[PDB]
Amino acid sequence: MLGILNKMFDPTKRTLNRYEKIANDIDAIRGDYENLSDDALKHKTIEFKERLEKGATTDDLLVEAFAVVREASRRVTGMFPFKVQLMGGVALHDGNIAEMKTGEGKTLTSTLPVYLNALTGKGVHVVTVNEYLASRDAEQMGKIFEFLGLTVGLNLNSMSKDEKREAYAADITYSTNNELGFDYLRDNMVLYKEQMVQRPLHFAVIDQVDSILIDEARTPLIISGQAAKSTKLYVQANAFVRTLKAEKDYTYDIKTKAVQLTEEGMTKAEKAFGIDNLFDVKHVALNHHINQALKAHVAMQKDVDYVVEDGQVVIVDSFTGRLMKGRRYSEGLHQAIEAKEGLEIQNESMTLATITFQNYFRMYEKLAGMTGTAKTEEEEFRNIYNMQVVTIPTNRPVVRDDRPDLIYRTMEGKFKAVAEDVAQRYMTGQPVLVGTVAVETSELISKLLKNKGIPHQVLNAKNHEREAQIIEEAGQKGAVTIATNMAGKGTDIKLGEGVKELGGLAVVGTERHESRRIDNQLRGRSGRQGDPGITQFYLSMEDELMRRFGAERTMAMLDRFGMDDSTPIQSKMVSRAVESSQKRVEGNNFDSRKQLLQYDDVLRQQREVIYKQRFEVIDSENLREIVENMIKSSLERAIAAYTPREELPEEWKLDGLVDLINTTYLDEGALEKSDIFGKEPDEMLELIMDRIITKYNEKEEQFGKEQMREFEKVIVLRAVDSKWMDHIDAMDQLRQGIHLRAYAQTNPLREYQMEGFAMFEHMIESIEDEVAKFVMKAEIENNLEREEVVQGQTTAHQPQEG
Amino acid sequence: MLGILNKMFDPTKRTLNRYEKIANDIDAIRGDYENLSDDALKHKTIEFKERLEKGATTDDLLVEAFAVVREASRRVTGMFPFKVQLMGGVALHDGNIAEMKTGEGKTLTSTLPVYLNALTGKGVHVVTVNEYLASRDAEQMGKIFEFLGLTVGLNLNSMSKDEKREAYAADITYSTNNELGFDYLRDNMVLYKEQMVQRPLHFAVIDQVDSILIDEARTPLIISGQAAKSTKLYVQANAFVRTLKAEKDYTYDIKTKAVQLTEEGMTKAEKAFGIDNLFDVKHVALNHHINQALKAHVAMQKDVDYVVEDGQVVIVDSFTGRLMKGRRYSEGLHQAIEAKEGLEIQNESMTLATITFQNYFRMYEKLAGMTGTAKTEEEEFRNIYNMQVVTIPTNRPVVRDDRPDLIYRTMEGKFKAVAEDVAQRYMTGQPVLVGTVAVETSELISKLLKNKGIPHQVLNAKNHEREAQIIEEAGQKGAVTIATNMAGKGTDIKLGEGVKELGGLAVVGTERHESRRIDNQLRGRSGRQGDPGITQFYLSMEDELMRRFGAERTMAMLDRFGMDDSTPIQSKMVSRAVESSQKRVEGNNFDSRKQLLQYDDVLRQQREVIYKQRFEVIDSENLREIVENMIKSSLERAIAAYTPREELPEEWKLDGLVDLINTTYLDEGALEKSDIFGKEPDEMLELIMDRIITKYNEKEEQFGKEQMREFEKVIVLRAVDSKWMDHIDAMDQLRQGIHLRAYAQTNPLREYQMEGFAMFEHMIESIEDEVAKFVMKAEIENNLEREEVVQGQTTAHQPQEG
Repeated sequence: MLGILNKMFDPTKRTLNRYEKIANDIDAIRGDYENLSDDALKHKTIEFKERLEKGATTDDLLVEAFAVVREASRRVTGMFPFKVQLMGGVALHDGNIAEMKTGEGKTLTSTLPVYLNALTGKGVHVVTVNEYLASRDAEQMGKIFEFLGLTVGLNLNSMSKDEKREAYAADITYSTNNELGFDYLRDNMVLYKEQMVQRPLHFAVIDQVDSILIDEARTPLIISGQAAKSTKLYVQANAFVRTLKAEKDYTYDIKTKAVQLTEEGMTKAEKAFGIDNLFDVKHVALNHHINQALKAHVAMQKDVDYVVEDGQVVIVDSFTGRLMKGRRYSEGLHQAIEAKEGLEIQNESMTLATITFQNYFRMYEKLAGMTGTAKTEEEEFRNIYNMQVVTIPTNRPVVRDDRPDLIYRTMEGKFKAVAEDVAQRYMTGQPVLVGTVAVETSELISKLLKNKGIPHQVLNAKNHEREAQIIEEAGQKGAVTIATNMAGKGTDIKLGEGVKELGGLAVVGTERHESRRIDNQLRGRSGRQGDPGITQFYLSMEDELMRRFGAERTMAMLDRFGMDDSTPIQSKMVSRAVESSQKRVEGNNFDSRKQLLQYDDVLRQQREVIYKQRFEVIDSENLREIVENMIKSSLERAIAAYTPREELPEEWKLDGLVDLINTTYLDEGALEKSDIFGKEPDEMLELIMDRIITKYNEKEEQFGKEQMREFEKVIVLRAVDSKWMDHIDAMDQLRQGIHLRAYAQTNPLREYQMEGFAMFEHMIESIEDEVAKFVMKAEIENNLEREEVVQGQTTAHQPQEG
Repeated sequence: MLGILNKMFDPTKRTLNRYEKIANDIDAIRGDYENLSDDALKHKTIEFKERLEKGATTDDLLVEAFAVVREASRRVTGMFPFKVQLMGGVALHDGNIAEMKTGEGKTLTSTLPVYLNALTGKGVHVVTVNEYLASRDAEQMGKIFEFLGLTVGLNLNSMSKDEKREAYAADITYSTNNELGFDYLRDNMVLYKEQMVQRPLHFAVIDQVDSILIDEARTPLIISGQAAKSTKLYVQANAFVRTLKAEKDYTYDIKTKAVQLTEEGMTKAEKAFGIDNLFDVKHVALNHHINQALKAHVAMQKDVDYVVEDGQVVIVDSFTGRLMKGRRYSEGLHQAIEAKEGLEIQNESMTLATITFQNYFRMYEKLAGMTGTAKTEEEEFRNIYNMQVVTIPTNRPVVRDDRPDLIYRTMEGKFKAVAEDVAQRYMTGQPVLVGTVAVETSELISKLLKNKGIPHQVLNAKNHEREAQIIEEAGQKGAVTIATNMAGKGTDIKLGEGVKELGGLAVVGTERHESRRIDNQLRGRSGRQGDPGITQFYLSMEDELMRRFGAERTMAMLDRFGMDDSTPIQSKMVSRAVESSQKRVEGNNFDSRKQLLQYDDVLRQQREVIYKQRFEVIDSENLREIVENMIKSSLERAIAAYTPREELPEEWKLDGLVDLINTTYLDEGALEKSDIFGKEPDEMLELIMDRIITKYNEKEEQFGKEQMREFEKVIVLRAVDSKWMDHIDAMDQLRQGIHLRAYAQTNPLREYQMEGFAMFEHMIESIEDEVAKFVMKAEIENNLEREEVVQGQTTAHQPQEG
């Protein structure tokens, strides 16, 4: 860049300099390690770890650390990293995207920053697209890591949960984006801490950042699980409840509770052939379903809270009664209603846990990535992952010839030209590589070759292994390979025998894909390390690409000017029109994803509280403090309900409140009216709470001292998991359900936030309350064992784009 | 907060602790400065500056620095900052928003962090809403700053550009948001560096951050200037050009240039009674208008580049000829076209420079703010200005009584109740404060009092001075003040004589404004420092607030249930419905602004290059390097045009190119064909460029050695200003013009970016080219003096929200 406009490349210029300087300092001390014993070298790692355990930091040991690795690699592999490669690693160490054109040795370069970061033993995941690339890579680069004395673990979805913990224990872990992700998810559904495979997320080096952070990040990671046909239960509950309907079946107003601690119910409910008094392993399922049936009958009313329709039981916004979108009542209350209205009780598969690759890779303490095509989306990376794509120089100047797109009028008449180009180069002995975007493309162009008499090999994505070795031999003399959508990406083709004299590897594009990155990856599959090559792109006016840009007015001026006569056309202005459009597509996609995150950022805020909070229980010793805090919190909300905003100071329905505390937290007639006569609301809390401690000390004294510590963990876990899971599916219902009925001035996202959080607060209070009750009014039976709220099989999948 | 949900206030909890600790350390050493001589204390500043000039940093000297100020204030003002106030300052020093309820002494607190940051003498602006608050503040707090030995300057729009430089030279500068902003703008329109009032932006302490960063930031700062009826010029140009139309009037194709360096034109153009050969002070105006008229005739065609309509001359997107929105041809080319088509030649007022308060206050190296209501928009602050609102504790626990809104059916029947409340408290001797949102409110409620016989004072925003002193006496016995939209905000009312016994200051809300912050500011105007008070809000079903939420379905259930009988109503669920709606309004506003910035962020990127680049010329000594780089850059683009993408290697229209170089950069017949016969395109550059140096050394040798250094600065300045100004107005045309015709999948913002940048590149190349020419083919005349491209009067204003 020359002229005023050059100032743009200024921020990325000062950076590339530091890295160029550093690359020299690393090359300076190349003598200190050049002539040394393998053991003395390996012992360098220990010196580094020690210095780090003392003041030193990663940056301090950067030049030296890089030196060691640069050398170590020469010994293990016949390769000694170039200044550019050293520059790349630093970039990566900085937390940026290091864009380095294919054939620059990205893989090896990845070891410099991975090594330096793996010294504190905090861990370093090196994510990749498929299982194969990760295996291969960890096997070859592992040698350099291990040699210098580092543990390198591999992670696959085949590996038992045990085999995993192992790989995540390693100094450096290789894996795929999908695996890493699901593990995170499954790790938060764990019952006992030791079931978790992952360690705290440290540093992530994403190889092929675009494919991973951008492409495969268009949809979220979903873990679901259908219902075990639990329809027969809801009906029963609905039926029974209709029986006993006596005033001796409490349901105070201000509380909005349908308490059933009375004998008339406590006993008659057991007459439904239950395992009798056993109110623990049975107090969950049956009791949970019976309270909802009781609430759906005594609290909810056919035409004041919900609206029954030929579809389902739709809710109604209290203020200005508006029909709720894809909203539902939590904890199966929606079910109790459908049963009460006899309407179809919808039993579907729920979404247990979810997260976006965006919010996922953002958890790591530091992130970084490498790829060939990164500038195209440069604006997004910096946006979502606060990473600046640093365009790393090339070892040798490029000499590959990039020819201007050749336009064609007829689609089929286009491919007939492509087949020719391929054919004529084949005879010269030049290795050709035609890339396509669709299967029919590689298919129909393959038959053109079979009828023309030219040997070739199709590259449909069936098995990464096979393609890998087939691509390598794509630079030989009679080489003619038809690649579809970057078949074996990651493996660069090295020019065959003296193929350089015969020109070079000439790549042929049968059409340009939406994102430039894609046809740029194809384009760069030639000319690695100054090699000679030519890149040709064939475009016809019939390409779906054209028809989506609205190029009809240009199609006319083309035919209206007997232009379609001149078969090949190289219109500079039409090529720009094409790219200018790809940019539009890329922009929209960037929106879809930018939107996706925004919606998940609502869940993220929530997951943060639940996941962190859950973890505490799973990994705790004295759960009392946590529990008590949940009990006292549940209590206050109760005290606050019977003592509203100064509504007649000492003239509150005090008599009714004490009735509730005796039916919820403390036993019957344990709290006398006089106890709460002439005391502020705050006063009351400390007061009746101190009576909870009494019944608590007794609960822990009458029962086992430490078996109680388990009672707490079992209850709180089940409480949390019960709700959270129902909430997540509910949040997923809401997110897509809103898209239907909505016209208000406020955007849909605002609603999702406001309604979503409000739903969250309900679950928190419901958890706090459920948690408190069981602790105070439930007894231990046959055995106390944490149970999995998830029933049946679980599925780990990611939605296809749509 | 109690229970699981408490974990949310965790991030803001660890922060408030550091600040509580620090506040103690600052209180620890209160003895070191307690008993000391004024001089010894003042000498502390010097010790600090010295320590800073050596290793020490602001954080290091924080506890000590705060100590000094805390003490210094006690001496100057009878006040000694509380721990909370010390905590606030630290927050501010951190770069956060310190939210501290009215009456917490925000002003004084502002000195702790302002002082500490003003030690390196880099400057510190303390922005405020109006001129008065800034004066007052700088006068009272200045004393503490000056005392400790610091220069405190005030900035007003009345102050001459000279008086300004002074205020911005000060150690600490007080000012208003609007002033600061315009100064920045005007500072970049400066001809000679020394005309600039501002210094590099350092630290900004925004008092009333919400009002400034959020409220008054709903629109941009615009500086415009209409045209001096320069219509008679365009017509003439259009007319003349039609005359000479001989092939001896060059206009090559590939170049797309309408060069008029031939004698047939060079002379006949002068026959239009020009000041003759004078091609310098005249070579700008007349020549610029004549080339556009020549281009609008030889390059543009009635129905292939533009479309003439009863409106104007609309452009047409080349590929798939689409009618351009509010786009226009730059450099008055659009004019040459309207003249050529005789169509109305639109002469309007242009927008010279613009910026958003968002992008403005983001320039400062560090930013921070203080206010009472900040949590409401907490999500936005962190978003746009990366600031976390830290909710600072109160010196004393609050005891003000916040009563639930009282709902009314009839609007007028509501106010009749308000007047009563006001009246009954007046008799008791309690000072009342009724706030309104509209003038008619305070108006009509004022007559209710005049007819009832109660003394009061209206507070329409006429003069900040007056209201200030009227508000102070709003806490006395027979005090009854009617405030409208926070009249004298910034001035807290101190309870009158023993007024505390008579209850306290009871504030009355005649309606709740859209944003809660607003009715929260009103609400907090009572109870400062544990004072006793009551806050009452009156809402009626007729309030415009209700009618915009769609509360009709609730209006019915209210009347359909003979509810309107019970005049006052305190529905907990209806109050929530109200706030839940205010939140919606606030969300939308947050969008309008979030959108505003996004559009300006396109300009920001551009301003960055031009402004920075311009500044270089204004403040440079050896402009050659800059110029040459602009000439060589302009040259390359030319060489690249005649030598397209490998289109017949040595078979380029070489003969025509040399013709252009001789008509643009070098003189006639200076470059021979043989010179460019068998040389790569890169080869050519270095080649014909070396001949530019020759004619350059000669231009600088034949003419003055250093008067040339002025020739460069004059030309480049005029070149830059010519275009930039036209571009800015063009960008402003485009931004609002797009909103009309647009349906494509891509959002409007994407278009603005893509088209906007493309427009930018044109101006850069046009500048680079214009700059190069004049330097090589223009001569010095009567005098060489930088001229202001701006003609007539200039206006500095900000659009009202709409």
